[PDB]
Amino acid sequence: MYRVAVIPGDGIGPEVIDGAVRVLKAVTGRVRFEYYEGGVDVFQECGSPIREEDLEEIRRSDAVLFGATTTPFDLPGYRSLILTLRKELGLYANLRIIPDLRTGREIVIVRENSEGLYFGIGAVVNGRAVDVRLITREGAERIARFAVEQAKARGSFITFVHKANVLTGDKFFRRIVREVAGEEGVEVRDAIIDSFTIKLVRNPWEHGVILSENLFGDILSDLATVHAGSIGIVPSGNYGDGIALFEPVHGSAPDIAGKGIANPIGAILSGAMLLDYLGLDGSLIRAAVRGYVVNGELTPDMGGRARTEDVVRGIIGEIEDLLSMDEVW
Amino acid sequence: MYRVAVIPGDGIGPEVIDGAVRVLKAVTGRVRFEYYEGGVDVFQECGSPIREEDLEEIRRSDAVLFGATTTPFDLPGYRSLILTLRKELGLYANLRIIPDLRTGREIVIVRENSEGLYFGIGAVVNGRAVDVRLITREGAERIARFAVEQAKARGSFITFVHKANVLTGDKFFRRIVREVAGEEGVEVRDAIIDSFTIKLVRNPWEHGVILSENLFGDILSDLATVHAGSIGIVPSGNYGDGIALFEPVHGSAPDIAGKGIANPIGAILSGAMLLDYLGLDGSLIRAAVRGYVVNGELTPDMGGRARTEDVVRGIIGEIEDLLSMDEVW
Ligand SMILES: CC(C)[C@H](C(=O)O)[C@@H](O)C(=O)O
Ligand SMILES: CC(C)[C@H](C(=O)O)[C@@H](O)C(=O)O
Ligand SMILES: [Mn+2]
Ligand SMILES: [Mn+2]
Repeated sequence: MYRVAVIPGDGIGPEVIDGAVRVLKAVTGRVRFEYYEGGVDVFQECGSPIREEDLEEIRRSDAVLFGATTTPFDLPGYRSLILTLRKELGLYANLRIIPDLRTGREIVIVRENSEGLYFGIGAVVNGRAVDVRLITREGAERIARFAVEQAKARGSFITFVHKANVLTGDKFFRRIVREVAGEEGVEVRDAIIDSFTIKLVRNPWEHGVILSENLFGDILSDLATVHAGSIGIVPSGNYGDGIALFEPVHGSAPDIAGKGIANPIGAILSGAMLLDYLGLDGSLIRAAVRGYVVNGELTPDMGGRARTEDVVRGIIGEIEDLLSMDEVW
Repeated sequence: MYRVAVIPGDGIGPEVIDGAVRVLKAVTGRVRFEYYEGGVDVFQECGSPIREEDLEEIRRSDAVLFGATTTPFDLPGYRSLILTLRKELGLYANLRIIPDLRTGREIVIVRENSEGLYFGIGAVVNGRAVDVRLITREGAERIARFAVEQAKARGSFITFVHKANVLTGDKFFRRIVREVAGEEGVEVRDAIIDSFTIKLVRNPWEHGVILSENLFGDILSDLATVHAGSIGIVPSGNYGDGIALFEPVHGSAPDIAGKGIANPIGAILSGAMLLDYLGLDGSLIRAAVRGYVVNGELTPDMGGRARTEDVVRGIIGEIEDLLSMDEVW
């Protein structure tokens, strides 16, 4: 059996993760689920958003499934759970795939996930505050290589988005992405971060494998969800050299917490990416979702009257009708 | 007479500036125009994109009117003309106003223009490159004050866009904007930079006076031009304590250089903001533009068959019919 750590978190996190796990429990029985708490409640007990001993289990699990976590702005001392996990598990590649769920079309973003303006060097002294945007050869190379493999796997190219006209680190980053992509025969198109926002809303689907620094990727990936109906359909994988974590891009949405209306598709499809990463069958979850979308009613954030549970039951439905036959058929 | 330095630059810069100056020459004769060269040609002669002696004139002029400038990525040693001028003239406030030119509606952005990731501290050493995002008390305060005056003047509020969940400097910046806006009774709404891209495309007009760090402002302001028809209608002012510079947000577009199709409205309306700054009548240029838009044919970038000259002649037209009467009437 494969060993998967599950971190529902809070707000709507438990809701959409209930959905994604049930869907996973319906395409395979080769996965054992271990649940851990995390977020403010755990901070207030222990001074950390995750317990040291739990973190020790989690780093030895085969993969991680993560919901969402509320990070209150006005709580001093508190590190975001997800940033902690990203750093603790060496997760340097954030892959966000924004689907138009009528057509087959995708926006594919590779967000560097370990450095940039997230590297953690910051300070205030005497009315002068700084944050240090760090790009390292090793950081550049390995996210470049990750990106070329997503290009190749798709017979595509890389759009490297940057501000190398202003940022020394983006000049450096650019050399290295061109070097690795050349060494491997992949085309790299330049894009500048400000004008690329325009290209990204007007012309969504012509950009290949988009690659950028950590914070730029953060920004572009939220923006790209204008093209799916809602940020709530969009999944991600955070990959490192020995483990990966999967979470929906959406947040913990405590407004609609417990109202039973949250969109589980982001979590579900993030479950798909987790099966892929384990060498199991994510395609089934994807196909099950495309099929349910055709006629199925959606959640309010997408515009329908449907409850979370109707979407979940409906997709399991389509899955059951796929496992009813062999891989062939 | 008022003394205005003019820097057409290159590509379509001369074209759209010809238009904006003629329009200015048609609403007032109280302004003398002095022309200076700038950009790569001047770099190659002198090693600078602007001559020292010309810069000395320009810093003593009453205001600056600037077109656009090509900054080739593959030319070593070259500082962008506009970044140079921004820094040399102490221009710390970048105000970009994106109009929907049917309705009266505007997106109003105050981009901090002297620090942030533009402050200029960057280096590469041993496969480690950095850029330092600097926020200073003095930088925060004065862009905060500039922003409250745009709020008050409109009976509005500030939306402060940031990533203070990750960036120490944005935490600092936030304190200071809240302090000055409170001290002056202006509401400040928080917005986070990634989710604000979504709000900015779906819900453009409900954000008041948007304020952010330098690079965030760069990014948001290009994005906000999806709501005007084209980046080519959008003007800006770069303001400092003793001088200001006005330029269209668009770039030098060397593709359509000399084809006679470039949209002059961004430059023209930037001329409007320059008359305002001199205590002359920008409103006339604005009204002249709203009137010409109703039925007038536009340039290809907006979708019409019209040439640059037809737009320019047309707006002068509407201006002439405004100066035909007194201020009253
Ligand atoms: C919550 C925040 C720290 C996180 C990030 O900034 O990466 C989130 O916005 C996301 O995009 O995953
Ligand atoms: C050309 C570039 C240096 C400039 C900037 O980044 O500020 C431009 O993109 C703009 O927005 O004015
Ligand atoms: Mn984000
Ligand atoms: Mn820009």
